[PDB]
Amino acid sequence: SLKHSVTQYLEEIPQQVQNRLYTSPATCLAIYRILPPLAKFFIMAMVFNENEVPLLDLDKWVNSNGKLQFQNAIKSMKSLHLLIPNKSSGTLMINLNPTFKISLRNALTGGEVQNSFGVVVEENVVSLDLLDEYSANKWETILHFMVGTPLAKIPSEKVLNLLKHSKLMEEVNSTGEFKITNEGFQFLLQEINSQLWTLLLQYLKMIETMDLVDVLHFIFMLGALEVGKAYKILSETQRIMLQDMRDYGLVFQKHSIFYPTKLALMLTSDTIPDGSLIVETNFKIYSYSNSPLQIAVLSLFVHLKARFVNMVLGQITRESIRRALTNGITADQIIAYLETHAHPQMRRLAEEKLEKKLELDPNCKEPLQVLPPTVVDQIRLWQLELDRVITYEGSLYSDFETSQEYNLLSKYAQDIGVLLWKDDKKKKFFISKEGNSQVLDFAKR
Amino acid sequence: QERMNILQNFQYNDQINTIFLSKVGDTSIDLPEATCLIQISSHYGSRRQEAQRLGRILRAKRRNDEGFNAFFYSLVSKDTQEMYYSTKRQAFLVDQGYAFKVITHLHGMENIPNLAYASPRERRELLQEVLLKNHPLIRKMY
Ligand SMILES: [Mg+2]
Repeated sequence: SLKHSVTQYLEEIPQQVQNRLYTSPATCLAIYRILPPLAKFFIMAMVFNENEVPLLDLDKWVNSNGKLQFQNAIKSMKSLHLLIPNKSSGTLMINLNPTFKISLRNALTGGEVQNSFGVVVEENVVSLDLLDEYSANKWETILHFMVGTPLAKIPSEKVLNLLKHSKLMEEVNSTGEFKITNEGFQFLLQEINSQLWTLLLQYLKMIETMDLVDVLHFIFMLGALEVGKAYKILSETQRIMLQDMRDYGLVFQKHSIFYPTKLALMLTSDTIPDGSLIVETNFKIYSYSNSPLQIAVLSLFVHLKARFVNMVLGQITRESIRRALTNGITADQIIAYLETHAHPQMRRLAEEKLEKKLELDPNCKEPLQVLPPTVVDQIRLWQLELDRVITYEGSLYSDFETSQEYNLLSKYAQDIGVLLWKDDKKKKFFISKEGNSQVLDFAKR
Repeated sequence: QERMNILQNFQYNDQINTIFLSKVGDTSIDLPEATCLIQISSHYGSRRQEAQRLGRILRAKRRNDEGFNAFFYSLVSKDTQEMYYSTKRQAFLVDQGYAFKVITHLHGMENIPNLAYASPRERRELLQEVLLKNHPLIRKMY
């Protein structure tokens, strides 16, 4: 979903803006890496030759087996308008974007680049002691405040404004508090790479009147930078943007020179476990984690009982599950968290159980469930308990002069999908509040 | 004697495969042949009675043949105080390590030919039946 999410955003941007977005090679070298392998293969072929190549020539390269991949590669390449289709002389000729072409040639052959990758002050700092600490703490603060755990130093209004304005962490003044939502637990369930892209993507949409291309000239360029080194200071919009980026633990500033951090390189490309936990049939939890982030997120749906330096022990209860569900966390996500953070011991025992099942009868292949099924069933049953009472807001229609009229109005409600219940014997039906006005208006006509 | 005769018959008689015990057989009765176990009533929240009752099938003779698993069913009415006692009367077996599995529906239960109280008439009759539950010479003269 990582490359899909970034690519999807880059597709919606109008063509007139994409042409301007390729002026800086730093961005071109980043957009090039996100395309499918076949797309990169063809792009590299066209970059160095100043000619036009018919599409049929590209088709000839692909073998019969990989014909399907040739469809996705060309579609994704055309969506970003990198590849311009020009038809003339009865042939659908294919050419590469001149601005994209020049930028890539400059990047590979070391041509004039207009400081697209930045400069170096040659005043290095210690990466392990400061950069790792600074962004880890800065990224820790935003996630802790996200999870709802109490914390001393709350983040600045910039990210706070972004958090609320996003679907993440719904807030209400009447409630006076902030709580996580369905997408919120999903966000906390995503790897660091996607966890960072969600916030940056939301920031891109939030800004208004600061150019959209400049905010991308910085993020993609920020990937080109290497951790543990200085970069002297650029566009005017990139100054306030740089300070704004400083609140998400991406770039560290002593107070003239800014330093990217581990997360900065974590944006471009990819790259016992801490967080692994054991769940027993007694609805107990023992998490082999020493990190306040993991403990806080566990507290969303776990009743913590005590802690040691090496592990945390708690108990699953109806109160905790109800507390999580009320916030919009689905039971499917909870079991996903438990399964993907399972201890090796659970996996080994589950594998042995599967082996014995297949040993007696190898006909059927039962699914490999790492954690006991009773806990999953109980959690789902508690979700059903929340879903017991069903209520809709709407109106009841009655006292119809004629069966024809009752069927006419009720059938219309069914057609537009606003009918919730009907009874032919009583000539009554109930429709949702959303569709009331449409049904009333149709009744008059 | 009669209960002893019933016990022996249940053990060795192939026709009598099932019996209906009560609180007397809750503990200290050995049936090496019993493998399955059901309970329809219970003595409130006592956790021990559940374990003692389960003990009747924990010594099943064929407890070593490949894949064998004894069974212990607990029929409880939903939305009633029985669930309060059921979740409370199995707190000891959970500590030992046993895990209870929730069965909402028995597959293939509808196609059985005849089921008790399938018609509303019988259900109504049973409802009222259970509801209503609450001179030596003068010797010749007689
Ligand atoms: Mg004994």
